Amino acid sequence: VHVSFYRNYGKTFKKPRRPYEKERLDAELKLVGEYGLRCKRELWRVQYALSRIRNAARMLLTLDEKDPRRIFEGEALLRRMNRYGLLDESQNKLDYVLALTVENFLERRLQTLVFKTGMAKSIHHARVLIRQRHIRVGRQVVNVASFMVRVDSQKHIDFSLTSPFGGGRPGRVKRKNQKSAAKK
Amino acid sequence: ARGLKKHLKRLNAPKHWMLDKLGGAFAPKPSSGPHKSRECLPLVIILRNRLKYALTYREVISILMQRQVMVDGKVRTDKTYPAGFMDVVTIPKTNESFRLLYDTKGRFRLHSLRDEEAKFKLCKVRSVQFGQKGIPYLNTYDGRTIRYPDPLIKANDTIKLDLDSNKIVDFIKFDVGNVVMVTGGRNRGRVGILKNREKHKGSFETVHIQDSQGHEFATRLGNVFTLGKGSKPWVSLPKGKGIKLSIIEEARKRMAAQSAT
Amino acid sequence: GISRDSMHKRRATGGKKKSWRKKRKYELGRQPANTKISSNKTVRRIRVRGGNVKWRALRLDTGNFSWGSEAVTRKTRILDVVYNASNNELVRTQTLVKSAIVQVDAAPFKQWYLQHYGIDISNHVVRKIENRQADRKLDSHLEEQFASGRLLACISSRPGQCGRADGYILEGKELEFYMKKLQK
RNA sequence: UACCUGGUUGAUCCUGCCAGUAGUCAUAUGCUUGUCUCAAAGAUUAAGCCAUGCAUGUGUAAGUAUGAACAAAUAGACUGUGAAACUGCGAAUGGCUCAUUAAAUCAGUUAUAGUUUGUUUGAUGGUUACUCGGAUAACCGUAGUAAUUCUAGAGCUAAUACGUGCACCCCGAAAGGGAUGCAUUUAUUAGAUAGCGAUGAUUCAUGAUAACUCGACGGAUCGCACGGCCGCCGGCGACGCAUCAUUCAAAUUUCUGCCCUAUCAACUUUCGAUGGUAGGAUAGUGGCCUACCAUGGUGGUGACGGGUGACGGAGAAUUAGGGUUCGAUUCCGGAGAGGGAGCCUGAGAAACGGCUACCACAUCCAAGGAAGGCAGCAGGCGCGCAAAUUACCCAAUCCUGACACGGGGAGGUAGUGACAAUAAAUAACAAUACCGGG
RNA sequence: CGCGGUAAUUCCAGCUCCAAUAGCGUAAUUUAAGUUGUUGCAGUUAAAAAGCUCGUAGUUGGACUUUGUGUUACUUUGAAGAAAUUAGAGUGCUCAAAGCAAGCCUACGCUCUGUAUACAUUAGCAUGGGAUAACAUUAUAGGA
RNA sequence: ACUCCGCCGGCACCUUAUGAGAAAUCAAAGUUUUUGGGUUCCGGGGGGAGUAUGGUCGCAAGGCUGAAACUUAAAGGAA
RNA sequence: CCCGUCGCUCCUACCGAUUGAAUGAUCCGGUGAAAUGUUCGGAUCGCGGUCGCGAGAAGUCCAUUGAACCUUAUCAUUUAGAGGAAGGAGAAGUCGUAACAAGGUUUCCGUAGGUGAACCUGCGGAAGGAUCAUUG
Ligand SMILES: [K+]
Ligand SMILES: [K+]
Ligand SMILES: [K+]
Ligand SMILES: [K+]
Ligand SMILES: [K+]
Ligand SMILES: [K+]
Ligand SMILES: [K+]
Ligand SMILES: [K+]
Ligand SMILES: [K+]
Ligand SMILES: [K+]
Ligand SMILES: [K+]
Ligand SMILES: [K+]
Ligand SMILES: [K+]
Ligand SMILES: [K+]
Ligand SMILES: [Mg+2]
Ligand SMILES: [Mg+2]
Ligand SMILES: [Mg+2]
Ligand SMILES: [Mg+2]
Ligand SMILES: [Mg+2]
Ligand SMILES: [Mg+2]
Ligand SMILES: [Mg+2]
Ligand SMILES: [Mg+2]
Ligand SMILES: [Mg+2]
Ligand SMILES: [Mg+2]
Ligand SMILES: [Mg+2]
Ligand SMILES: [Mg+2]
Ligand SMILES: [Mg+2]
Ligand SMILES: [Mg+2]
Ligand SMILES: [Mg+2]
Ligand SMILES: [Mg+2]
Ligand SMILES: [Mg+2]
Ligand SMILES: [Mg+2]
Ligand SMILES: [Mg+2]
Ligand SMILES: [Mg+2]
Ligand SMILES: [Mg+2]
Ligand SMILES: [Mg+2]
Ligand SMILES: [Mg+2]
Ligand SMILES: [Mg+2]
Ligand SMILES: [Mg+2]
Ligand SMILES: [Mg+2]
Ligand SMILES: [Mg+2]
Ligand SMILES: [Mg+2]
Ligand SMILES: [Mg+2]
Ligand SMILES: [Mg+2]
Ligand SMILES: [Mg+2]
Ligand SMILES: [Mg+2]
Ligand SMILES: [Mg+2]
Ligand SMILES: [Mg+2]
Ligand SMILES: [Mg+2]
Ligand SMILES: [Mg+2]
Ligand SMILES: [Mg+2]
Ligand SMILES: [Mg+2]
Repeated sequence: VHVSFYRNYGKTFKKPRRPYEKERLDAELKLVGEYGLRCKRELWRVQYALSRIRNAARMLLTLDEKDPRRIFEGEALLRRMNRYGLLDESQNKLDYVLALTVENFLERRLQTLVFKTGMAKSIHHARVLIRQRHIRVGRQVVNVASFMVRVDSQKHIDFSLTSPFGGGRPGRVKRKNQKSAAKK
Repeated sequence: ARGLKKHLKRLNAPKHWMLDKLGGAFAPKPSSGPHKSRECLPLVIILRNRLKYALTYREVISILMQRQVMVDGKVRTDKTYPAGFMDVVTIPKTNESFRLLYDTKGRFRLHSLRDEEAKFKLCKVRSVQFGQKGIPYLNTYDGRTIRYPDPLIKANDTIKLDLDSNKIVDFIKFDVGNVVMVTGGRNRGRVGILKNREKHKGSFETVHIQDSQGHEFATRLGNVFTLGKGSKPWVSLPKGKGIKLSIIEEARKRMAAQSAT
Repeated sequence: GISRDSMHKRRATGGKKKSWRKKRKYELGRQPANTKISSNKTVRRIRVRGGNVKWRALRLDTGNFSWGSEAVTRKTRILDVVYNASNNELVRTQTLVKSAIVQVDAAPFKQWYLQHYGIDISNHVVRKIENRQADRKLDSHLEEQFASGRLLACISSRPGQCGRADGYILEGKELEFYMKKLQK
């Protein structure tokens, strides 16, 4: 026996059933270019995650509203959606979970929030800043564009202390240019 | 197999030990002793996983080989010694003394005791019969044998055992109206008042227990352990006092704690 | 070797059982003792499961026999096997097995009878002997065979298991049953 | 995501299949490949064959030291450490594999009032002895053989080795005598009632009595500490024997449940098939086996037989629901160690990193013999569509031994690794030129 | 399905474009399949009613009994039930697949820190219900 | 015997769709995605083929039972 | 549009004398290693008073378990076969014209006989007919 054999792992996306549907290809490319995604895989995993959330809500809604499992897990699901900024305190019902869309999840990405908070010039500029270790969520540097920000953490997005844009020393391009200028 | 198995695979260990599945291929194989291997807590788990005194398997051996740990008043040096329900664990250097009791979620809890309360324990009587020379004796569910017991003691009763004199100080008859704890099954760790006894000839006897909050649950006679006469237990219980809360109620407390804490 | 397993047997329906494992040591048998009456006593010690001991008697000549009605047990010599309910061939081979009918020497019981009742078949002593003679009754069939010096007895032990040949004196309707089997 | 599209006609509506579409902890192969995390890996064909190395040994204050051993000391038995060797224990776990096996294994559920169980834990063991005897290892020195943990003879000496041994009833001139621990075997007897225990249920637990056995039983053992009484008494431990309970388990066992096939309809029973009685054997139940007796037992609710590229289950893939397919492999159960069979030791094995034989393969030989078992780890050959290093380590997990310390190819670490899975670069911005829109 | 017989959108190439993208192509099984149909398919003519009737097992069987210690199925609740996996609660491994951790303040520490819960055919065990349904039973009452 | 009204049972026919169906057509072939009264037999693209083989029945002719390899992108129904 | 024989090539399967062959399994029988139990045996060793007591190897005897080999028989799987013979495939073979129109003899089913070939004929049946129709 190897202990490592007991480590779990799973899949995070499914490919479309119809690969060459022109309507779908048009809608997906619009979301990919709007949010600066790397490929269709990034959009497919968000759809995969959304399907899981909606499926959980549908099962709960099919039970009696007095069912203890309906009450307990329903509150947990609503609490989870509120903590990430998907739902509002005025939408505290499982029926509002079924009304969520892919755009709601893509708007909570770190890449989207870095752009819509003014830190970046374009959605594609935010992508490079995140992966280049210029952003931090609170005290922690985050270099994953797919990081899903929480409502309690959205106000702490700032430049990293080690970045040239956050108080750190200038990068190696300016430093070399300064060195060359000094040599003159 | 051609004989006795000496290994316990980690995933086959009892769940109430709460061992991490990636911590290794093996779990401590409980030694033979007063308690069954599935209803015990080996000293290695207690010293390393519960109390954190030892950081590794090796350090538990060092602690025990210095004769610093006692179970039921006697020093124990076996790492996998099966300490079980109602056992008293004492560590003189740290001046600590615990009683192994189940929490309401069915897991062993090291309930800190006072020096006065650490001088006895409760045992459940298994049977009473005549031994050699017609001398009556009783044996318990913790492997103990007591000769010349009180003639009033019968099977399923509870006896108060003094760990110094090693004698029966007092006993409780098994009857409806006493406070009992569940020691096995789904309701393990729950405390209530024995309300009814349903006997079925040739089959297991069912006992209906009612919680202090009116919640009623059933179980088998073999999983019941009388704690006191009437409604007051003879031993100190943990904070929950055997009250099992619903997940909704438990979530309510957690939410309130974050608001205050 | 000898095995007590059921794998070689036919099923209750009659079909055969295909072998799926080899013979186990924990299901073995052993050769019969075939204990015989002989003055050259021989009992061999057999180590059995658990480290325990069995005594296998190959030859025996004396036994511990009990007179039930009199509640007296005496060691006496075994003279002859006369009847065997399982196999008449065990009679002419003089094999000692449980429930075999044998003839034992009557001398040890005659001595007790004379010492107890003062009869053949000291002031305080004669006081009790006559007292015990009031309730003295001896079966006619049982007394008739004291003249010949032999008593019919039944072996109640298992010589191949315990190494001994103990029994009891036949009497009552059991004696009548067997003496009718011998009346030829 | 509870979905369909192309193809029969001159055209139409159908039936209907072919083809397309998507997945697979699903294998192989092709081309391509920067980074992070995670991770399967000679199952499928051959349970085919294997060079070499390694995978099981083990020492506490506490069984046995006179190494002609070391160290430190200086008329004493020994009493600092200790190789070797005897003794004790372990090697029946683990690891590997899936060949055989279709009410069998196995699963849930039972039973043992039908048994055994080293160890742990608890309890329990009667009113020459100031300490017995003979051996043997290491050692020592004569050796044999081509040769092996192949082997012979001689001289020594130990024990927790081996063999020994202090250790109420009956008779009765009420003296005296017999029996009188525990266990063993048989018989008689009590075990009530509604002094006298338990169960749904036992002539059960257990008691008394008569005898029985040629009973591995009832300590000829070791460490530490020294004290208290005037030679006596005495502490805390170690190891060991026996009994019951307990624990760790096994064995057997109740009920229900398994794929395809009737071009398998009858099967079983002289030589056990089904049952009965009495025995034998077994740890114990039982046709498990023997003698005798009876003629039963199973079957379209599929017996019996055949097929399986069939180990069973937990589970895996896909799934609106129902379902279909898969399940060699890390957890549980079973089974096997080239094929059969047999067996010793032991608490536990029908053991194979134990033995004996046959058969099949195959190694060494001085040709007289001798030694063999990778479906452990790595590695090699072969087979194939198909699968990695003859690496490091006991640090973690845990197991084992006389043991806090030794050992562990179990296990872990690294190497190989596009089986599979996760995150995620290959550019961003501004100004010009060019091109649009509002 | 078809393309190629001298003006090839289909072959061999260049260019351009498309899909997925550190991946993609090719060679048992699930889906599609209501083309195996219990849910849920067909049998006048498309593949498919036995020539006809009888008949045992099997399967299926009218209505009626209280409304205003006969035996079972069924239903309700409960007990017992390995873990891992699945679902799921808690938790910012930087995210994630995961893991079973952690959190709190700054003392010689604390939160008794956490390591929930559901699901789990069929058979078996035990309570409540008695409609529906099965078997058994009834007039010389061996009746109460 | 004939005439008129009606009831039950039978062989059929005619009109019609509020029905069904791919339609032809059907008062059942209706009461079916709003899918479930009971039960037997039987089909699963076209061929190979009702052929080979085994069994069984028959005097025989043959009957009953009944494959596979392989081949093929249609064959077929109504209009 | 279309049917079959015949002729040519290839592919798959079938029948088939050979008392075919090979491989594997099983039954019965024969022989039978080893072990164990038993019987006898007493090399040798020890302990007592040149006789006793105890232990005991080789070997031997009977029985049990029983590998293994060798028969006959059966089954399973694979495979050769002269010759016979079926089906299918293969742009553009020979002979006719049977099926489609009333297909030029309406077609078809069962059965029987016959003919180079499709087919023809006899008997009974069907319309899926080329007639839903004569109270004339
Ligand atoms: K076993
Ligand atoms: K051992
Ligand atoms: K079972
Ligand atoms: K099964
Ligand atoms: K038995
Ligand atoms: K019998
Ligand atoms: K042993
Ligand atoms: K280790
Ligand atoms: K150790
Ligand atoms: K449906
Ligand atoms: K009419
Ligand atoms: K014609
Ligand atoms: K015609
Ligand atoms: K003709
Ligand atoms: Mg094992
Ligand atoms: Mg019971
Ligand atoms: Mg579907
Ligand atoms: Mg066309
Ligand atoms: Mg297809
Ligand atoms: Mg880097
Ligand atoms: Mg040794
Ligand atoms: Mg079979
Ligand atoms: Mg069964
Ligand atoms: Mg008794
Ligand atoms: Mg018997
Ligand atoms: Mg017999
Ligand atoms: Mg299978
Ligand atoms: Mg197999
Ligand atoms: Mg498996
Ligand atoms: Mg296999
Ligand atoms: Mg493997
Ligand atoms: Mg296994
Ligand atoms: Mg084995
Ligand atoms: Mg092999
Ligand atoms: Mg073996
Ligand atoms: Mg090996
Ligand atoms: Mg082994
Ligand atoms: Mg591979
Ligand atoms: Mg590049
Ligand atoms: Mg061109
Ligand atoms: Mg194309
Ligand atoms: Mg189909
Ligand atoms: Mg159909
Ligand atoms: Mg037709
Ligand atoms: Mg038709
Ligand atoms: Mg009815
Ligand atoms: Mg009409
Ligand atoms: Mg229908
Ligand atoms: Mg067909
Ligand atoms: Mg014509
Ligand atoms: Mg003509
Ligand atoms: Mg014509």
